[PDB]
Amino acid sequence: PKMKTHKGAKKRVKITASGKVVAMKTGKRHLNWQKSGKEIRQKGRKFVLAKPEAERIKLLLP
Amino acid sequence: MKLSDLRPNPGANKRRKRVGRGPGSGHGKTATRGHKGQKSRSGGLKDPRRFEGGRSTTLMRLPKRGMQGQVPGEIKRPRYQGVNLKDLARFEGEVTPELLVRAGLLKKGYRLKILGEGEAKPLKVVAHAFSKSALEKLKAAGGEPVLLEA
Amino acid sequence: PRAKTGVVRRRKHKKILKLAKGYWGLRSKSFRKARETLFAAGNYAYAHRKRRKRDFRRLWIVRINAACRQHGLNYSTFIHGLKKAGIEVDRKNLADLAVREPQVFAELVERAKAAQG
Amino acid sequence: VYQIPVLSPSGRRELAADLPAEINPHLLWEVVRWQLAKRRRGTASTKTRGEVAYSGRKIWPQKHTGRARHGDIGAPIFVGGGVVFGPKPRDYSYTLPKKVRKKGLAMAVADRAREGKLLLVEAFAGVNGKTKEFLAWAKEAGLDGSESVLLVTGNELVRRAARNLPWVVTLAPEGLNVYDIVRTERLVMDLDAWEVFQNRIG
RNA sequence: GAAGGGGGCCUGACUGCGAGGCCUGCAAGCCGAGCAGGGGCGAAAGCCGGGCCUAGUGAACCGGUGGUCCCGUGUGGAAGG
RNA sequence: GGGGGAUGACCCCAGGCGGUAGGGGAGCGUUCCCGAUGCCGAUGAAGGCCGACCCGCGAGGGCGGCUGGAGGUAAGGGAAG
RNA sequence: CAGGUGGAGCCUGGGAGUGAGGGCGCGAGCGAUAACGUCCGCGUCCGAGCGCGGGAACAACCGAGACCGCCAGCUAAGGCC
RNA sequence: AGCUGUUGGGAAGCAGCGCCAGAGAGGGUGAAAGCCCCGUAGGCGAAAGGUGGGGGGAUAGGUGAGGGUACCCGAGUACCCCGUGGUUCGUGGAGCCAUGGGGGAAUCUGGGCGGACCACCGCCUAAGGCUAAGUACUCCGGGUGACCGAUAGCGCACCAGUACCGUGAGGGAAAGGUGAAAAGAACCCCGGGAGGGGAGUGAAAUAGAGCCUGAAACCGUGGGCUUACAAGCAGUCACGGCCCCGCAAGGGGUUGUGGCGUGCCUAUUGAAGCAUGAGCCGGCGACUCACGGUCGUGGGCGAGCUUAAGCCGUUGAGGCGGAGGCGUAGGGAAACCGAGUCCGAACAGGGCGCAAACGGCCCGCACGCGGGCCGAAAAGUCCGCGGCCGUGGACCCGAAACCG
RNA sequence: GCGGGGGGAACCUGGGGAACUGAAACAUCUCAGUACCCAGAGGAGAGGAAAGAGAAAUCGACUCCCUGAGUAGCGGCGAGC
Ligand SMILES: [Mg+2]
Ligand SMILES: [Mg+2]
Ligand SMILES: [Mg+2]
Ligand SMILES: [Mg+2]
Ligand SMILES: [Mg+2]
Ligand SMILES: [Mg+2]
Ligand SMILES: [Mg+2]
Ligand SMILES: [Mg+2]
Ligand SMILES: [Mg+2]
Ligand SMILES: [Mg+2]
Ligand SMILES: [Mg+2]
Ligand SMILES: [Mg+2]
Ligand SMILES: [Mg+2]
Ligand SMILES: [Mg+2]
Ligand SMILES: [Mg+2]
Ligand SMILES: [Mg+2]
Ligand SMILES: [Mg+2]
Ligand SMILES: [Mg+2]
Ligand SMILES: [Mg+2]
Ligand SMILES: [Mg+2]
Ligand SMILES: [Mg+2]
Ligand SMILES: [Mg+2]
Ligand SMILES: [Mg+2]
Ligand SMILES: [Mg+2]
Ligand SMILES: [Mg+2]
Ligand SMILES: [Mg+2]
Ligand SMILES: [Mg+2]
Ligand SMILES: [Mg+2]
Ligand SMILES: [Mg+2]
Ligand SMILES: [Mg+2]
Ligand SMILES: [Mg+2]
Ligand SMILES: [Mg+2]
Ligand SMILES: [Mg+2]
Ligand SMILES: [Mg+2]
Ligand SMILES: [Mg+2]
Ligand SMILES: [Mg+2]
Ligand SMILES: [Mg+2]
Ligand SMILES: [Mg+2]
Ligand SMILES: [Mg+2]
Ligand SMILES: [Mg+2]
Ligand SMILES: [Mg+2]
Ligand SMILES: [Mg+2]
Ligand SMILES: [Mg+2]
Ligand SMILES: [Mg+2]
Ligand SMILES: [Mg+2]
Ligand SMILES: [Mg+2]
Ligand SMILES: [Mg+2]
Ligand SMILES: [Mg+2]
Ligand SMILES: [Mg+2]
Ligand SMILES: [Mg+2]
Ligand SMILES: [Mg+2]
Ligand SMILES: [Mg+2]
Ligand SMILES: [Mg+2]
Ligand SMILES: [Mg+2]
Ligand SMILES: [Mg+2]
Ligand SMILES: [Mg+2]
Ligand SMILES: [Mg+2]
Ligand SMILES: [Mg+2]
Ligand SMILES: [Mg+2]
Ligand SMILES: [Mg+2]
Ligand SMILES: [Mg+2]
Ligand SMILES: [Mg+2]
Ligand SMILES: [Mg+2]
Ligand SMILES: [Mg+2]
Ligand SMILES: [Mg+2]
Ligand SMILES: [Mg+2]
Ligand SMILES: [Mg+2]
Ligand SMILES: [Mg+2]
Ligand SMILES: [Mg+2]
Ligand SMILES: [Mg+2]
Ligand SMILES: [Mg+2]
Ligand SMILES: [Mg+2]
Ligand SMILES: [Mg+2]
Ligand SMILES: [Mg+2]
Ligand SMILES: [Mg+2]
Ligand SMILES: [Mg+2]
Ligand SMILES: [Mg+2]
Ligand SMILES: [Mg+2]
Ligand SMILES: [Mg+2]
Ligand SMILES: [Mg+2]
Ligand SMILES: [Mg+2]
Ligand SMILES: [Mg+2]
Ligand SMILES: [Mg+2]
Ligand SMILES: [Mg+2]
Ligand SMILES: [Mg+2]
Ligand SMILES: [Mg+2]
Ligand SMILES: [Mg+2]
Ligand SMILES: [Mg+2]
Ligand SMILES: [Mg+2]
Ligand SMILES: [Mg+2]
Ligand SMILES: [Mg+2]
Ligand SMILES: [Mg+2]
Ligand SMILES: [Mg+2]
Ligand SMILES: [Mg+2]
Ligand SMILES: [Mg+2]
Ligand SMILES: [Mg+2]
Ligand SMILES: [Mg+2]
Ligand SMILES: [Mg+2]
Ligand SMILES: [Mg+2]
Ligand SMILES: [Mg+2]
Ligand SMILES: [Mg+2]
Ligand SMILES: [Mg+2]
Ligand SMILES: [Mg+2]
Ligand SMILES: [Mg+2]
Ligand SMILES: [Mg+2]
Ligand SMILES: [Mg+2]
Ligand SMILES: [Mg+2]
Ligand SMILES: [Mg+2]
Ligand SMILES: [Mg+2]
Ligand SMILES: [Mg+2]
Ligand SMILES: [Mg+2]
Ligand SMILES: [Mg+2]
Ligand SMILES: [Mg+2]
Ligand SMILES: [Mg+2]
Ligand SMILES: [Mg+2]
Ligand SMILES: [Mg+2]
Ligand SMILES: [Mg+2]
Ligand SMILES: [Mg+2]
Ligand SMILES: [Mg+2]
Ligand SMILES: [Mg+2]
Ligand SMILES: [Mg+2]
Ligand SMILES: [Mg+2]
Ligand SMILES: [Mg+2]
Repeated sequence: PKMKTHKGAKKRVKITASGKVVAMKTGKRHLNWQKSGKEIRQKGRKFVLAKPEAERIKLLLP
Repeated sequence: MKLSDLRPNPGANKRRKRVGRGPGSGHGKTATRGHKGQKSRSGGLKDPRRFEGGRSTTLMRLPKRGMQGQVPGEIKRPRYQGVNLKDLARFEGEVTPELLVRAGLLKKGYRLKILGEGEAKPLKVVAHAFSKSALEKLKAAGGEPVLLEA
Repeated sequence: PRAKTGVVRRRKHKKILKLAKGYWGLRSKSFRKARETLFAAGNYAYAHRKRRKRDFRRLWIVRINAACRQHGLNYSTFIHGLKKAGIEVDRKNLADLAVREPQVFAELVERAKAAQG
Repeated sequence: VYQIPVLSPSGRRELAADLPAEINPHLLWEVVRWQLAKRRRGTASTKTRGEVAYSGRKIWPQKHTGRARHGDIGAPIFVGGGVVFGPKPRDYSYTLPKKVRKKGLAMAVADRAREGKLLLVEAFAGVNGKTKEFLAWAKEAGLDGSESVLLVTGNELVRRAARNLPWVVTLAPEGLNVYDIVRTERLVMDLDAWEVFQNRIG
């Protein structure tokens, strides 16, 4: 039957129209951190596959 | 013609990898699954677009954001669909959002916003909204109302 | 539609058992041992083909070396004589020449004995 | 193709028609595929190890009997067991694009026209359906049954007249299909039919 | 020829970014000139986005707390994000 | 691959051509459908048993003889227990 | 920067399989300057070349990369009572 | 609507000259038949029982306006709280519907609801009941099949849920075919019978009832070549002998000696391996299908492409149907803006985005200009085919076990 | 006096109601209100004539198909639903 589009792929990523996938960056609990960590802090264009996985996981339509 | 002469093109009904079957059919014995363990098993593997072997997956280590919705669900607010100028050139007429869907642009439960790309035309253009750019571009050649009702 | 084996397998088997005619015991009568035996006959045939070529030359050589030892020399020298003497026309195949045409061989010996010294 | 013979009592006066100049024998074959597919009954079935009569009992302990190792006798490895992957009821129909059927309809007529095999006729007079009556008009119109004929007309009476001929297949016009055109050596229509045929394409 | 020791003024252990690269299976880790804001020390050139450097650490999820513009299920609020 | 300019199946010339996992490519064959209100068939279907013969690189296809006694089913395409 | 047209190279995509390796040489560690031992490095062969020749016999040592055919020639290793 | 002749055991074959067809579907008949039989197209038919959703008729039932009164408008009910279930809602901001427990109202100015709650604005009138049709199914009858054809198809084509096995629940098979017609072999012979030999029947009797075809393993009789000083994965290459076929040359058979030679599969670094599996032969036996997806490919149409259910229509006739879906714009958590947008104080920078392709002809100084006509291509999208993936038993077979 | 009782392939409603399995372990979650057991109904059964929907001054009983849509949401925010 219809494929089910995994929820949280959908809640963590976005497929940037034409054609690939973009996520946030990674750190959520930190005192002593350079003030880069307001760097990134921004969205991150995931590698590959990692994007072909994802993508194929959320489809019909993205 | 004749039913004997019909036939398809050289692409077109390729047909078909099935083995299985012989040695030096290619594809014999292990039937291309290659010996092995799990993948060659009948249930096969665990869904590669996700499973990583038991480490935490590459998705699912990314954080998430922001608003995912809560329980009574999606909120009812008027949606707009932008259509361009370059797009609506061919129309000499009244150009109402009604008419526009009939063309194959403007979808259905969407309000109209004309915008941007293209050059305007001395046309009456009825719609819900105009961009900064499109209002102007229009105001040079022709002229247009704004739609609010119901 | 369903395509059951029917006639196919009996044919394929018959083909091979036919090839196996004359083979010992089951190797002629059982499609499996027939087929197994045949793999073996197949590679021997191929291999023995290349080696029939060896098997024959090595016969020719013993025969030359035999005949011209009557005339008091090595096959070893004989060929060298014939190499120098320009007489590279070979042989070793002919060698009936040593058997059927003794004198023509003898002449060939002497053309050989006298070359490059 | 363009210039197509009409038969009136008046005369042999000839008609011109739009009718595309290139036929696409692949396209053609595609509609025929489809025609023959959707008409498929798809009634072939078989029983899986699950659907077979016998019990689920394990036939033997599975260690120490010295025999091989087994489940139920409904297992496909058993003579008399389930079938693996054989046929179940299914629907061979698909949906051809409609424009492909128009094109294909048009082209197949075109192909008969391009051969001079297509004929339009007015009014018959081999009506009052009797195959003896038809078989007369047929002769007079140059159809001896040396070539198979597809007869398209809305006249119930002429249709039932030709029906029983071994060399005639017969159709209402609203039922014009390409498979039927291609099977038959010559196409024959009346002008009522040619109209609705023209009103179908385009 | 300071990165060592002493003293004086100081809080750049800034905010908004970041060319281009090191590394690297991914995700991470790393260095970074330069522009803008407002500063510090300096006569200036200049330096300053912690510490001679390489360890002092923990993805996501769930939740806390403070703030803000954002959404608020007929509407205004509010609940909750 | 290069020429020959027949547009190949065709002729020259030069190369390459061990192989498991595996990728790619072309073929053969079995059942069924259209082709079939057809065509082959008791002057003998399918099937069986021989063959040192013909065609194919091969899977196979022919042909001949014997058996058999009522079926078989081209070219070209479709579908699979 | 030059030679190098190669079953070379780069880019995008489709399909894999593999993730038990082994011997030998050389370089180390572990071991006892033991192991057909174990663990890395660089190379090779077996793997997949248990096809051919040499080594009595013998995956991996020497020779050598088997498209088919020949009752033709020259060689390699190793040999010539 | 059909006869004759002909081969033949048999005509329906072949031949001659005919004929019917609203019937050339199909099955029979000694082989292959529109016209011999049974049918088919087209028609027809119920005294009796069933039905009767259609037509008709009856009966039941139904049918007002303004004012005034404030009488009635479903109780252990609503409502609130506790405990739970239902919903996509797993305690969540958790309403709605239901209700085991406790408390427990009102009758239009009454009550419930629009997702905690409050206001406002709406929706609806709970605590009584019934209601065709459109829908599910298939013991049953019928019709069709790119359904099976006796290891298949139901477990059962046959006196099968039987034999048989189990205390029982329960399990559960094998097993079809002489011939056109029994004409099913009188009689004689051997023999206790069985069986066979003659005879006879038959087109045929290695169609003789243990009967169509009659494969293979297996057993046997006869013939040819061969073998008792050789030793081996049984073959192979060479020569020679003997036998056969052929004028010949050539070939088939067999094997004496010589050379060479470590079964098949599987699993492994590595197997002839003293590692797995296989007594042998026949037959059964394992990469499918649906719906999604993703690529490729063959075509259709291209700023568009395409229909789903369903409606009409049909010797296996197709048509209609535009709800919908993908596409045509993106950025942003969102408000929102938009060829941009997001972070930002920034018109710094950066992230993610946006940019018609050809030929050729009309033309603004000339051969491209640029717009534009003509149209080869194409975004895209549709269908087919193929690879792969996702979900499903998802290549087949196999547990120990778990639950009812 | 009238009725009930029991049977029926599947289909239907109602009372009750699992586990293996999935989560590559496992408790919530899944499998699944499935299997199954029980009562009852019929040729169907259920449902049904708004104390509805839910944003439009909107729609009008119920059932069934297509679609909305794998959307809104739900979710050890996992698997998945
Ligand atoms: Mg945070
Ligand atoms: Mg969508
Ligand atoms: Mg093969
Ligand atoms: Mg292959
Ligand atoms: Mg292979
Ligand atoms: Mg594979
Ligand atoms: Mg295996
Ligand atoms: Mg594998
Ligand atoms: Mg392994
Ligand atoms: Mg598995
Ligand atoms: Mg772990
Ligand atoms: Mg976060
Ligand atoms: Mg959302
Ligand atoms: Mg088979
Ligand atoms: Mg040699
Ligand atoms: Mg020489
Ligand atoms: Mg069928
Ligand atoms: Mg079962
Ligand atoms: Mg059991
Ligand atoms: Mg045993
Ligand atoms: Mg069965
Ligand atoms: Mg200081
Ligand atoms: Mg960078
Ligand atoms: Mg500054
Ligand atoms: Mg978790
Ligand atoms: Mg949070
Ligand atoms: Mg801001
Ligand atoms: Mg607000
Ligand atoms: Mg509300
Ligand atoms: Mg509100
Ligand atoms: Mg060559
Ligand atoms: Mg090769
Ligand atoms: Mg006869
Ligand atoms: Mg057949
Ligand atoms: Mg025959
Ligand atoms: Mg056929
Ligand atoms: Mg099979
Ligand atoms: Mg260079
Ligand atoms: Mg390479
Ligand atoms: Mg690749
Ligand atoms: Mg390893
Ligand atoms: Mg290695
Ligand atoms: Mg190693
Ligand atoms: Mg050395
Ligand atoms: Mg070792
Ligand atoms: Mg060692
Ligand atoms: Mg090595
Ligand atoms: Mg291996
Ligand atoms: Mg070797
Ligand atoms: Mg190699
Ligand atoms: Mg060996
Ligand atoms: Mg050796
Ligand atoms: Mg080679
Ligand atoms: Mg030497
Ligand atoms: Mg006669
Ligand atoms: Mg006759
Ligand atoms: Mg004939
Ligand atoms: Mg018949
Ligand atoms: Mg005939
Ligand atoms: Mg007949
Ligand atoms: Mg009748
Ligand atoms: Mg009152
Ligand atoms: Mg309430
Ligand atoms: Mg709940
Ligand atoms: Mg709840
Ligand atoms: Mg929870
Ligand atoms: Mg409320
Ligand atoms: Mg209430
Ligand atoms: Mg409401
Ligand atoms: Mg309401
Ligand atoms: Mg009430
Ligand atoms: Mg009521
Ligand atoms: Mg009812
Ligand atoms: Mg029935
Ligand atoms: Mg069949
Ligand atoms: Mg049987
Ligand atoms: Mg059976
Ligand atoms: Mg049989
Ligand atoms: Mg059975
Ligand atoms: Mg008993
Ligand atoms: Mg007789
Ligand atoms: Mg007899
Ligand atoms: Mg016989
Ligand atoms: Mg017989
Ligand atoms: Mg018979
Ligand atoms: Mg018999
Ligand atoms: Mg004998
Ligand atoms: Mg001796
Ligand atoms: Mg002897
Ligand atoms: Mg012995
Ligand atoms: Mg020998
Ligand atoms: Mg095998
Ligand atoms: Mg093993
Ligand atoms: Mg092992
Ligand atoms: Mg081992
Ligand atoms: Mg042994
Ligand atoms: Mg053992
Ligand atoms: Mg063994
Ligand atoms: Mg083992
Ligand atoms: Mg094995
Ligand atoms: Mg077998
Ligand atoms: Mg698919
Ligand atoms: Mg596909
Ligand atoms: Mg496609
Ligand atoms: Mg119909
Ligand atoms: Mg900017
Ligand atoms: Mg930008
Ligand atoms: Mg940019
Ligand atoms: Mg095009
Ligand atoms: Mg296309
Ligand atoms: Mg009852
Ligand atoms: Mg009852
Ligand atoms: Mg229930
Ligand atoms: Mg459980
Ligand atoms: Mg468990
Ligand atoms: Mg589990
Ligand atoms: Mg598991
Ligand atoms: Mg466990
Ligand atoms: Mg549930
Ligand atoms: Mg009842
Ligand atoms: Mg009812
Ligand atoms: Mg009711
Ligand atoms: Mg559920």
